[PDB]
Amino acid sequence: TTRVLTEAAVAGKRDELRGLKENVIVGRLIPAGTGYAYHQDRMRRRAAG
Amino acid sequence: KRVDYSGRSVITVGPYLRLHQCGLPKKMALELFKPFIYGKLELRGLATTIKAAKKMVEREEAVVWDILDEVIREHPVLLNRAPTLHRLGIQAFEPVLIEGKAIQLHPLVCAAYNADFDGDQMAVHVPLTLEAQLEARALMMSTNNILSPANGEPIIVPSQDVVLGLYYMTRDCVNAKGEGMVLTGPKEAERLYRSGLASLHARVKVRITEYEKDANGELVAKTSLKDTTVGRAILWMIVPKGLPYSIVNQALGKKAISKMLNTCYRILGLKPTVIFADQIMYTGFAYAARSGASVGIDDMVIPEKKHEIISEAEAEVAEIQEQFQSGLVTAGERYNKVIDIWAAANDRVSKAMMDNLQTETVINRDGQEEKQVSFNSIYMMADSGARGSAAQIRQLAGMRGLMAKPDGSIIETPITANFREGLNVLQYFISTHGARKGLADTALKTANSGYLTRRLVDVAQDLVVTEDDCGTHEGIMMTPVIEGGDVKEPLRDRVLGRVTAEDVLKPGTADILVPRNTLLHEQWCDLLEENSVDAVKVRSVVSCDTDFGVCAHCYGRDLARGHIINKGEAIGVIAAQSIGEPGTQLTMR
Amino acid sequence: MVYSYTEKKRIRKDFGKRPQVLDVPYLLSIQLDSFQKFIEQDPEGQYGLEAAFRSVFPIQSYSGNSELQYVSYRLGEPVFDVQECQIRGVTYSAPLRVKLRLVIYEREAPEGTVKDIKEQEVYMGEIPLMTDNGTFVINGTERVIVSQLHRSPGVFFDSDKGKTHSSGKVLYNARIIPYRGSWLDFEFDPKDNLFVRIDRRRKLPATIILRALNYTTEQILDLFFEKVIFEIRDNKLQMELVPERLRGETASFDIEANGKVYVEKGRRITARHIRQLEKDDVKLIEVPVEYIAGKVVAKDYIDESTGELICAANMELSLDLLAKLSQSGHKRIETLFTNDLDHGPYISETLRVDPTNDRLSALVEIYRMMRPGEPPTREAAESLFENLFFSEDRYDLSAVGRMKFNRSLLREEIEGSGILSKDDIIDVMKKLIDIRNGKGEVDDIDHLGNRRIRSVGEMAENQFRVGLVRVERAVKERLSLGDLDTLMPQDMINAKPISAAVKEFFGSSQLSQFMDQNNPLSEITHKRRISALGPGGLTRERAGFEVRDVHPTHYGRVCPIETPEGPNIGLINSLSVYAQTNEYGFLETPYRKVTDGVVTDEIHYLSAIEEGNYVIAQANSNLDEEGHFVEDLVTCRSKGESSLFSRDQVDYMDVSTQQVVSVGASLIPFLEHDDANRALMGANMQRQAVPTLRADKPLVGTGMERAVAVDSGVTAVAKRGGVVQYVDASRIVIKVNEDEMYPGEAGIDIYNLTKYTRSNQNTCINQMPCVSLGEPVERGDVLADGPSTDLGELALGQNMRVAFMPWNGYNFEDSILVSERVVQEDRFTTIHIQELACVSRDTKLGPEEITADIPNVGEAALSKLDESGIVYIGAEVTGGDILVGKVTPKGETQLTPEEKLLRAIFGEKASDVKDSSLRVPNGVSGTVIDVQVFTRDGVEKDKRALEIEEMQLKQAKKDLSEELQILEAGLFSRIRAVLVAGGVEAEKLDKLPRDRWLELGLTDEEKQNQLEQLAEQYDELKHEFEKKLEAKRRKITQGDDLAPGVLKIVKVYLAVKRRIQPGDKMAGRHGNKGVISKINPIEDMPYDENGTPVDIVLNPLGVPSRMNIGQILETHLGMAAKGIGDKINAMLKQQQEVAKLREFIQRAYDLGADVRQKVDLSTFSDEEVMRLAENLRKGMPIATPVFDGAKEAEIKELLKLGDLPTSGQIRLYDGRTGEQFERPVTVGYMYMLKLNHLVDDKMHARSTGSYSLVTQQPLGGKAQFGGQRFGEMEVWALEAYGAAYTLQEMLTVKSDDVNGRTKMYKNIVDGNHQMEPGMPESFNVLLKEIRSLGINIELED
Amino acid sequence: ERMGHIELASPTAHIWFLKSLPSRIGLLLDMPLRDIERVLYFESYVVIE
Repeated sequence: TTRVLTEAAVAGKRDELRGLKENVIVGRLIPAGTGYAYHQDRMRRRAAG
Repeated sequence: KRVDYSGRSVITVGPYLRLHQCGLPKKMALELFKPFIYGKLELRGLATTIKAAKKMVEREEAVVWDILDEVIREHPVLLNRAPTLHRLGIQAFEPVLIEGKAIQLHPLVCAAYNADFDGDQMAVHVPLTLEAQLEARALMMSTNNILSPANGEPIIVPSQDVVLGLYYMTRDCVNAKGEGMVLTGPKEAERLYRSGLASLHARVKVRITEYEKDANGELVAKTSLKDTTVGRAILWMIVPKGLPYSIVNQALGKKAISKMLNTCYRILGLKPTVIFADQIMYTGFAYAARSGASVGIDDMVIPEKKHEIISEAEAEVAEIQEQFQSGLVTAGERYNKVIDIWAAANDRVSKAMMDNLQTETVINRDGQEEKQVSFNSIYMMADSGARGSAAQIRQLAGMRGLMAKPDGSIIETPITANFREGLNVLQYFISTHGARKGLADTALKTANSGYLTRRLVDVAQDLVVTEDDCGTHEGIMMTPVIEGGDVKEPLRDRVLGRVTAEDVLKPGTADILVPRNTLLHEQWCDLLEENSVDAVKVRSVVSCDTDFGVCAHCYGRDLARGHIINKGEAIGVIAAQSIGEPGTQLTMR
Repeated sequence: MVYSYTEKKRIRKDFGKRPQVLDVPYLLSIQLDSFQKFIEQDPEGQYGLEAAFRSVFPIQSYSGNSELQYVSYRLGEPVFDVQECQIRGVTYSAPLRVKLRLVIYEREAPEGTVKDIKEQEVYMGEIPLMTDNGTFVINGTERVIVSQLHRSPGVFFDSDKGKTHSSGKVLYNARIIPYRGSWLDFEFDPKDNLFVRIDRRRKLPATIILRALNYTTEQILDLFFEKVIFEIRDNKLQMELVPERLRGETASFDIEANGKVYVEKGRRITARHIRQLEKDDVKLIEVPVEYIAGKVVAKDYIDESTGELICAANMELSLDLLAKLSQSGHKRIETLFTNDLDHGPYISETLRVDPTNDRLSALVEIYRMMRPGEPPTREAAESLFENLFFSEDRYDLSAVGRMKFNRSLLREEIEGSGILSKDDIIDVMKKLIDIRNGKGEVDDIDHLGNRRIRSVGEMAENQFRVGLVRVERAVKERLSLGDLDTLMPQDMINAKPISAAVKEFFGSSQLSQFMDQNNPLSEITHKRRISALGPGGLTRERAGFEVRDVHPTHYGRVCPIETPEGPNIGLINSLSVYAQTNEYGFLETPYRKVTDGVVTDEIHYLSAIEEGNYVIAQANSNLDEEGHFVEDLVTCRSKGESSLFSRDQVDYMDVSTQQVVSVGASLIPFLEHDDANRALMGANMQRQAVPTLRADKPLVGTGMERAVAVDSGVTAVAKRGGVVQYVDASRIVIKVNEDEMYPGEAGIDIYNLTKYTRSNQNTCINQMPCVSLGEPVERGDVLADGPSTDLGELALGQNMRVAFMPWNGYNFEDSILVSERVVQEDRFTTIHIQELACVSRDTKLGPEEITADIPNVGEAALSKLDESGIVYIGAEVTGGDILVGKVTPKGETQLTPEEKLLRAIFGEKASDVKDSSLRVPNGVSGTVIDVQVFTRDGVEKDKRALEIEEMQLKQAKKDLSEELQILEAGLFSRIRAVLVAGGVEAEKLDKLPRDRWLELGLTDEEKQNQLEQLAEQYDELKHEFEKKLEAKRRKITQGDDLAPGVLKIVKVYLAVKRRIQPGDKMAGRHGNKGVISKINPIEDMPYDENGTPVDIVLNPLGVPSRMNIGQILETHLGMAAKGIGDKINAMLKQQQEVAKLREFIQRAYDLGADVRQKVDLSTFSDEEVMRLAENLRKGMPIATPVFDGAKEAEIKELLKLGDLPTSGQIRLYDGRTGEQFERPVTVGYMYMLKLNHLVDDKMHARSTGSYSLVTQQPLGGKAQFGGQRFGEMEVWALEAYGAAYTLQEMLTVKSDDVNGRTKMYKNIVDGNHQMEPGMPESFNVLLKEIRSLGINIELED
Repeated sequence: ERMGHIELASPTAHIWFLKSLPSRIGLLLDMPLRDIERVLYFESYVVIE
């Protein structure tokens, strides 16, 4: 963890919460199974705003 | 993070309580669904205040039990094994109240949950939202999860008492009471329960009304008078209409019942095969309990020529030690051919064993010499496969064999005994090395398997289905594995759950067998096998050009369904877990 | 002939074919021997505490002319007793005192002592004294420290090669491990270079350490290497070649042998040529110059004229070098051999590697290692190097280490110094280079001749030495400062450090652990366990695969069966039955000396090294009457290769077949008929057995259970008794006969039993007496019966009627059916003891007292409370009922008219106190046994504390009154017997003592003086009684000492009876375990032809796959025994005559082959046989040896006598439909055991409880109504299902989402069933802790 | 939810950087690890300009 954190802070990267573990840790619907449609709708509405 | 509605229940056998059910002890109840009890009490006008509801719940009145029963009656519940490896370690069931304190688990799902009815703790979970109940009902029920997500073979593999009893009642000594009787098929049980004939009766003629779906989408009746035994006759009333009578007319081993369930699933469907398995297992419990199937010291038989074989082996050992003393033979050759002679003696002992335990028994008859399969218990279950194997039985009647391995070597003199005639001190002292090595291997390799599976899940989690077709002709080449002495696996299932490309061609020039995008559901395999094709072009996961996940047009199904995989299903989670699940590998080379 | 009165009531028949020769030893000798010898006053200081003083005791000031000496030590008598400590809670111990001596000497006088201060001793700590059973009562509880298996000190030459080399080359290193200090290592490199390593740190060159030991290069070359003369004079270049010394090299050219050429040029060397060269005398022979270039000079040579450094040591000779060196220096130059075939330098290659040559330069390199900075100054390096290894008071490994040192180098002497020497290390490298070149075999880590065992005595000694060496420094510094004083030696001698160190060692250490009380067999084996983890050996259960193996040398030393199957497998072990400890650290096993065929009865204990030399016969060998052998070839072992041997080749034989087995697994009958794994699990779950209310003796046993019962010290035995007078359920008095009575005593012994006493596993230990009234008692016989003991026999379980039958799927794999009869018969019912305690904790607001004035509570809750607050003895309780009423004072307030009015109206509370009473935890129901309260001195409230004081006081006076009463009776009888024939009849004395008729003996006042003496003795006895009773009384109510914060402690003991129900973990004895799944009613069960139903339905499908023939054998033998018992019961209930019953009993006791010679009608009386039969009316007791048991023909022969079928198959009917079962069933009687793995502890649910402050999660593992923990494999499987909304519920509804749990609860109670995720609080926790460091992190929009 | 802060006027380095496998300060100043770790403890006295 520590080296990854240092590298991210050095580079200044953003996650966008695309991995399943991201939705797990934040605690939202993962883009798989039943929540796939909701994730797709969220991605679609993100295009317009 | 800790779980709220959960914890530490014990496992018991559910002979009753069919698959879509489970037994939740009542003392565990009334707590998990206490908010539901409060809601029902307020809705029914039984508690104007929450404190009244709390006091009456704490006092445990009969009306409280009635409300519990009314609310739990439509509320499925989910169960989990604490050490879990694959998807079937977690399944959902319908709770049933039983006055005890250990949850009743069905015998069949025991294989998936990998339990053993020893000291174990189950994790119980309640989904509360309507959607979560629905998600449990639609995907995590056992009735739907008949097949493996790993290979395709059915996880539900009935065994033990059920297979032993079924194999027993589909038998005949030579001819039981009332051999020549003829009846229609329902009367077989009518006369079996009361008097007149035994289930071991053979040469019985019955009129069987078979039903076959020859035409498209409908079955036609067919009647026949084939000769059949009693157990098959009474088992025919339990088999549904679709299946023929040939499958139920056999010694009916574990593979027989396995392929029977496979036929019922593929031909009839989900619910027919589920109810078929349910009723089969009920028959298994009933007939095993009716059969008896006792065991004893004399049930096993020690072959007599074992002493003669041992004497000849000892004479050979005396000869070889004399030869070594003569100086003609070196030491390594001496050990090696001592091992060879002892292995030959072991093989001969095992052969005399199986001969004394095989279909070698005389029954009274006009010819007075009728050698039919004996009814010894150990050989019975070995043929059936209920529990144990002929390899294990070899250690019970004949000799153990060598069983000599301190670290890597093999000791000269093997162990010559069985658990009936006793065993010596030094030999038992030696024999523990393999046992302790296996124990150490298991205890030190479960952790390695767990870490391997963790690594696999972490590395293959981002995979998901998000696109339909890749529109690419690139694919992997699939051919039968032709190496070693013979073929290890023919081109039968490597393309079963796969989709062919446009590169499939007939052996004849300017001839085609199937168009580009076609799924080999169940019959194209036979067509391509008839053409003796060796090379098949099938798009793989890497072959598909999508730049994101894997499209469904290159993966097939490989699931307990009958249709192509749908969008949103996470193959990567489906993958990376089946591979390391069989953590029964070997360590220390 | 065997009398055996205490078990003459019931004699257990045996089929031991072999004759026993040696009795089982005390079986607890190891755990007691070290402790008893540690506190043993020895005339010579070798081990124990005397050796602990004499090591570093003499204190000498820094030229202060002052010394400290001691005479001897004595151990103070313990303040309390075992049961007193167990009642109170103090650690049982004994104070230490030793006489000191300060001697001060004046200056200007050589050792001129002027004064001594040896007049008073000082106390330094208390040594925790042992009990009779090798236990300790530290902190009130019974405490045991396990003996450790570790690596014996010495030098061990291992390979450490193979795949770990990663170069395809074998390695040969050497390590020396002293008992204390630093470890010295000698590794080997693939470049054929040696390296020196200390403390597993960075490597060093091989020879620099040798240079550090004042060694020059020429000495090194001369000692390690052999120097040939190499005499080349007048350019002859003639070599002295010894074919016997060096050979095996092909000659190149120009080779002769004393004139005529023997080996031709370019010809391969042959043995004939070597023999011819050795036969004739060979002088110096000329050789080509080519042999000089590759050859290296041995010593440094200098020219005769000048002394340049030409031809330096360890330098190859050159062609241009040769001419000028021969011209100037000399003609003969010492050189080497360098035979790569059978030798290898491995040092000359390393000599040039060394950057330092001088001793001073080499001295600082090691210092540069262990100190990176602070370079030395020619004083620190030398002294530190002297201190590291060659110092006396810092290395002091052992004498056993020196033993192994000399044994590994083939030395005859056994006595030496703990320090090392140069010859030792040079011989070490010599042996290393010989082994690498090839001279012997490597050592074995797993061999037992290399590992030893440390008991608790030596650990106590080492801990005491460490604690004393610290106080020695303080004593020294205080003696050096202000030495001009005559004060008593308490200057710096503090008992606090030693006491704290010893308490920490005993209390909290990895070896010491709580002792299992659950079974007497687990009791005896837990003190026999041997571990490798701890201070030494292996630091963890990881890092090893072959260390935990069973070596072939574990034959009679450790049992290869008893070991846990968990991650700690292969490291936790247990000694054998006859295995003892060697003199130093090792294990010894007895064999029998076989001389010229015959077998002598003498006993000899041999070790792992001693057993590997001679020939030992196998126990399963027949013997002749004179001790000869029947067959010529006997299977025997010599060096780990068992094979046949003649009767003239064997030297030893085993004692019994029990030698390999422990005590844990010796009790399983027919052990040879079960697999290994099942033997392991049977032994392991046996310890988890639990005694029940009515202990039931085992029908089929092995006989060692009797010895285990009589050696665990759990029951009550009689010591020097002759006959019993009074018997009570809790107290037994024995009247010793005058034969075993010595003068000066009353002649009685009292034994107070153990009634419902809490055990470590919260079980119950209850002792049940054996004799009834007026029974003649011998010595060494049992009187009470402790847990799972019957008539002095380990009886752990009940014998249940069991059948091998599938029953409608109630026995699918491992599920077991139980009878309603068994639960109705209250079999297996278990009783447990739970405990509660409470304190006061005086605060600044005021002390807290117990007076039962709880506000805001109903009278019904207080309706059972007594005035002081505790509950009456014998009550029952369920739920959260109040037990002890405690309140907390509150701070005073101002006038405050509100509660001023409230007090004026209500009063007596004034909100002064808060309800802080002790209540029962929820989900707990039971009944109380007894209460207990302790109050510190200075507080004498004692509202209801006096009842226990007076109860124990009356108990004390009662049980002390008997001896004084009987002494008074004896003296009064003497008085009556001395006045006879003196004109006074016994009527006067009987009516009244009358002061012994006014003591009017007369008879010239001599008899008068005699009666005066008797009256004086009576008065002295009265005085002794009064002083004894007052001493006991002051001991009783003296008061206790508690923590400063606490005021008083109240402890309450509760009892719960626990029955059988499905879900319980029942287990057998042959590796078969089962969960109960149904309590079937009696009617439904299978019933025999006589209507007797079966008790337990067992699944017969587990027979072939687990190899458990022992189970069926025990069931058939149970049929034999139960049939015999039923026949005897019918024989007795008919009220038949004695003679035929006796004849039948004799015919039963002598059935079978030749085992034992016992016959009734010659010893047993006409009344003994009645009770003997009445005892064995419910079954025939049988005992079978471990690997010398019965035969199948024997069992079948037994079955016919009780009218049983030989096959064991019996027809059964259905208790539900009554149809006769085909396939006749083998039913039987098995010895089942109940385990603490009970469902009444496992159940746990939660709907809404308490969460943590940290990350806001619930507590967890049933700690105050907790919950279970969800797994990551589980979320993986859920994703395999893809129920994303289910995971959202999983992460929000029931998670740390504080704003979601309330809303979901409302949605449920309103029936909404709607969820909004929000955000877990643990994510905010993660964000806050990340922002705690120099890293920004935030979430965009 | 509320944080606290310490002034710490004396400059302090962060041990996460420059102490992992890559040295952020080492690769920024092109200096070896040994030199920087030595100078951080007031016993090297590096020249600035």
